[PDB]
Amino acid sequence: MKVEIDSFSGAKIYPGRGTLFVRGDSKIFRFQNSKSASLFKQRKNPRRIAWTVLFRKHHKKG
Amino acid sequence: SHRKYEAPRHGHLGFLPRKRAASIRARVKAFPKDDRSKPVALTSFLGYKAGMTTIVRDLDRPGSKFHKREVVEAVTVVDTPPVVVVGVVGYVETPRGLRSLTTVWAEHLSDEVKRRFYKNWYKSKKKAFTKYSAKYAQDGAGIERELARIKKYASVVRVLVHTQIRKTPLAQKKAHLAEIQLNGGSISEKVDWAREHFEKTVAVDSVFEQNEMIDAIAVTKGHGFEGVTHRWGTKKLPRKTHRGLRKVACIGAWHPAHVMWSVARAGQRGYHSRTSINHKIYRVGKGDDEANGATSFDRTKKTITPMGGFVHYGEIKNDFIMVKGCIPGNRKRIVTLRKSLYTNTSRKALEEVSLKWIDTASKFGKGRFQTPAEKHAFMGTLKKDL
Amino acid sequence: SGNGAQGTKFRISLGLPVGAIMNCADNSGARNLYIIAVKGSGSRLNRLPAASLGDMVMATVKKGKPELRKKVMPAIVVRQAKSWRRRDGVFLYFEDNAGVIANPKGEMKGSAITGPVGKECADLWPRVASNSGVVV
Amino acid sequence: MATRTQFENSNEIGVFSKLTNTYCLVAVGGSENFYSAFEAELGDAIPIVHTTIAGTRIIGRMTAGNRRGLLVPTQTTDQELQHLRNSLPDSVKIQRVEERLSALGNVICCNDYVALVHPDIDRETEELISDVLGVEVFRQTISGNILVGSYCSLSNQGGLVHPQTSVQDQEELSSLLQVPLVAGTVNRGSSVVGAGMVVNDYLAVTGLDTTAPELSVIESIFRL
RNA sequence: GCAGUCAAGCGUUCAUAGCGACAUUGCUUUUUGAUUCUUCGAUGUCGGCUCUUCCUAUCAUACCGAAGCAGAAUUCGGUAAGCGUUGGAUUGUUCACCCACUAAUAGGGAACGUGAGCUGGGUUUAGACCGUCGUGAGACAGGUUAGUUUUACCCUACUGAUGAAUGUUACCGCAAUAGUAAUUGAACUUAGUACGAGAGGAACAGUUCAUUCGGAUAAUUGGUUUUUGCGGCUGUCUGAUCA
Repeated sequence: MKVEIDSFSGAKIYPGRGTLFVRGDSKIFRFQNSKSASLFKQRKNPRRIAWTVLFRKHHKKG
Repeated sequence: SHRKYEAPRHGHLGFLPRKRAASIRARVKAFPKDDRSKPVALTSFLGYKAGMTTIVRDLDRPGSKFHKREVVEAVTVVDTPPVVVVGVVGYVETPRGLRSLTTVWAEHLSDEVKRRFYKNWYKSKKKAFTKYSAKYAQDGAGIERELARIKKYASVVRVLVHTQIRKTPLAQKKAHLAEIQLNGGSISEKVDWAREHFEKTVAVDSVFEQNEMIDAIAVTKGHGFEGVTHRWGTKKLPRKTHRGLRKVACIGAWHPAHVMWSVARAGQRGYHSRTSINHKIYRVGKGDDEANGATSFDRTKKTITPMGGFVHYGEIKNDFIMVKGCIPGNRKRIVTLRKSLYTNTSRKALEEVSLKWIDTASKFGKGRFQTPAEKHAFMGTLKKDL
Repeated sequence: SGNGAQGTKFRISLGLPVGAIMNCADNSGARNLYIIAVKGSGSRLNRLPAASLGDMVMATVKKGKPELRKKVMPAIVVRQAKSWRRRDGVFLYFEDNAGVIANPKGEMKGSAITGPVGKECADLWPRVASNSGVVV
Repeated sequence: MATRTQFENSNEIGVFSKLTNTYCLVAVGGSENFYSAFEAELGDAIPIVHTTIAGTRIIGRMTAGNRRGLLVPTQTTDQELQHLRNSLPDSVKIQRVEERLSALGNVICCNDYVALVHPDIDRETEELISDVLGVEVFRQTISGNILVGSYCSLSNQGGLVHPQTSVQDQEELSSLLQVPLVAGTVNRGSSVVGAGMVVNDYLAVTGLDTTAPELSVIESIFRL
């Protein structure tokens, strides 16, 4: 059992949960829910989405 | 004319008529075949269905591709307070069926089976089983006469039990009364065991155990009056139809000049008796046993109740059976688990299973955290208390 | 699965019915493919025989070298883009459909297969595993 | 000895087996006659290890290694890695490889001295390969095939290559690798030569349909 | 259209393994004739779609018998409809023909099943075009094009849903009776074994899966989304901000 961290939000993805995505250049992407996935299909930059980990590391939150 | 494209039926003629059940509690039509060797034990049990959760276990199956490798599955957790015995009943085998000759009820019925007998508990004088409970003022010579008549007679012995609904987080307050056949040898020993267990608990660690195949009898989730297409799985018609598309187009031939029973019509869907066999128990969990949801690999203390509780049920604080796969009936229904009727040797059965990880995130959203301690570790401190 | 296949494929989701036009993913010169039927399928009235990752389709070619056009050939799917469920839990899917041209026995027409390849197929057709780059 | 062996119906054993000098890697899904050809002629010389790689049953084409090392991909679980760390000796260097440009079986065609890899794979992988295997990594494509582990079998004595190959590139590889190469086929003329067979210093297992004119040339050029 | 008998011959040799002339006896009522018995104060007329049921004269599958059955494949037959009998190109098509899958793509009935079930492509009203024929009006089972398809609220059937009365009321039950469901294939293994001169080349048990069907469910995954729940955006109006 591995707990893989998300690609968009930084969330933790427990087994049997979420989805995986394979970009055609064979980089593998993992999504917790339909939220981070359906923002990934809008080509949103995760550094400007306020609730991801990448944002809250970008501005030293907490 | 013949059909021109000879295709299967729709639906199943053996599940007819598709009408509403007799009750919300489904009759156990058939009990396991008895052997007069084993110690006295029950054949079935009464739980209340809570809801489902995800399980990660290790599939162990030689000849497969996933041998010794992790899989996920869905389990249903059915909630089980310990079920308390109140009476026994013997059946004499006639040439017209097993006619009940007597029944014997216990001394001090609780207020739940006293509530089963009234449609209106608040107005009633609550006087059920007063004059019957007067039969213990003597040594019980009437009562011992009754049990001696069962021992003299009575080929098969069923035991009246009832759930303890007051321990269940429902809002019903009124227990469900039921019969369960016994399997011990020498019917005198059966009714002696039932006499010894009047007003006594029966916990599921005694009837059921790990790895075992059980059946589940329950009443289907109901869906009202349903048309012929989602009820029977029939084709929709093409879009250009006048006067309704979602129908069965040809009912019958010209002859027989009546509509056959076998064609599909519109009507009730749901709320049927369904028996579903060969479900496998993964956990038998004890409520006094803290950390139901830990396992030998998991090792962090948590119960199986998800964060925020089971959706539309509550919190498991009782024993529970935790069984592979889907089960008939929706949440908060009286679900009757049964021992399997045939000894199954199938290598899907007889597999010693032990879990690895039990899901306990919320079922009320996309749950991201298993325990609130892990949410507090991940998310940090908030605007609230500190 | 079917005649000529090594292994049993666990059932995955069917995301390429009859008529689907997949992107041929090797150096065989065909620029795409076109499913006409599915080896191993089943007979149900007014149902399309659909394919999946790992299956073996009968396909034609609608682009590319004209030596490969107008002839019905075997082909084998290596990417799916309709998400299925692996038994270890995760739902995954690829960015786009794909396939590789092959003979009936499973031997590869081309030499190398571009982009990722689902391991549901690389386990099942060994020759595709030999010519594969990225698996999974 | 070129022993005829099939993996349940397959004339390709190189998909399913990894043959080195100190260890041998086999897939679990075969009968006892599949392991007869291994356990009869090896016997008590090298450990033969039952494993799967990344949840696949093609483990000869997912991994790559030599006498001194073994390289596994990223999707290999910790149970499989722990079993490989337990069953193999302390001389081997086992390490996951952080790249998504292929599986390791079709990139690397290496031996105890000189490695040949895929052209598109990067320097951060090449440093790890040269550190783990202790092998100077070179970058060559055989006759246009970008997959050199599928289309070249390599041993310390000799080596087999793709049948439609220019003589000049073979002489260039003879000057570079310092071993003689002969273009030949395997399994009644199958163009894939790396996956049709494996080889080491003592053994060269092939499929059952590899013909006797192919077999004589193989046992001549690998010098068993 | 299907089936018998007789048996000359064919079948290396041999009437009958499989075929079978010359004849002769039937069954059938999915062809088409023959008749015109009912209906002309009108049973809505082709086909596709749709859905149920029945029939075997069984294509597949279960167990078998014969062979010119060595193995494989095939042929002929028995018990048997239990269960299945497909996706497309062209045509309005029934019919047909190919492409392709499959275990197999068997043939039929039910007012040539089925239009208050649909469609209306065809035929078979009124417009128009052509060829042919006719002096002409017009005629063509000759071709092409555009052409309103009404009603169920009744009784029955069926599907579900209640219900008076049998002292009342409640709870647990029994069972007559009616229905019934599962299905087929592939891979490994047996095993490159048996049988074979060689070429080729199985099966029984076991394992793992899969097709079709069916019954359920909702953890996860996808869809829906008037929680108009949160955010954003436009145009206008609340004097502006806030809402």
